[PDB]
Amino acid sequence: MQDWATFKKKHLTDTWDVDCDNLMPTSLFDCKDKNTFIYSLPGPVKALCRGVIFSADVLSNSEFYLAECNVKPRKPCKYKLKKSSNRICIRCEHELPVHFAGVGICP
Repeated sequence: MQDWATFKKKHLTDTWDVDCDNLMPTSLFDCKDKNTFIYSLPGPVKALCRGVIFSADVLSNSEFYLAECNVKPRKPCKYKLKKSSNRICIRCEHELPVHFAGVGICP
């Protein structure tokens, strides 16, 4: 369903501060409930998946900065930026984590 390019705009970012109020109303976000970005390059991040071929859940070993966006309640598609430091659990296949399993721990 999703690919590495989707996870790129979904969890990969090239800046700590992201523009969520402008991307949320697009066709990629379609006004989602919340998102979680990471401050790092796709070379070393995807390098972790370098070897995975089938779908599997992996948790990042290195902690990076995370710029997430939560849609405030009782508001017409309004995002709020939140910065933090932690690892992420993702489903990787074909050496590309396309889905987000969770953060810190994986249920």
